[PDB]
Amino acid sequence: GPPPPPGPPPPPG
Amino acid sequence: AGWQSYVDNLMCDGCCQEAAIVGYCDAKYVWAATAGGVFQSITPVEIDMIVGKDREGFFTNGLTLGAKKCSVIRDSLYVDGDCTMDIRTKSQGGEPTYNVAVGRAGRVLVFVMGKEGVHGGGLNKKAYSMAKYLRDSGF
Ligand code: NA
Repeated sequence: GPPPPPGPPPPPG
Repeated sequence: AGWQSYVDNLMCDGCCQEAAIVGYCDAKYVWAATAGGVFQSITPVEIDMIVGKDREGFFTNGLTLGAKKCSVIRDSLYVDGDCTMDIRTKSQGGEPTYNVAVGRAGRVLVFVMGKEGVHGGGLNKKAYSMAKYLRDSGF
């Protein structure tokens, strides 16, 4: 499996 | 679940039938995707065709995503500051076509597919924005 994301995604629109 | 939150984010506004985060740099595979879509089944071969040196062949031959035949409408994948492609699924058996946008960051590709009637423009903005965010985060 992949490296974890750098943080949360941007706020939803 | 971590990258799945990114898929969830891409899907949250209701315009996409599926989305995916797909590694291309350190290795070529799907990191997260909507269950039951074509993106989930994207192969290393298909990723290579998306990112590869040949930027002309797929206009003649098309390409596939998860074995689903597609056409390339626009290739700006290696245009700095853009790094997107606009794609469209082929219609088989009378079915609608769907717009697909790809955004390329440094390590991953962002894929989104519209629902029926969803225009490519907003899809491109969505893939671009996510890819840009990931690029600014070192991905
Ligand atoms: Na899902």
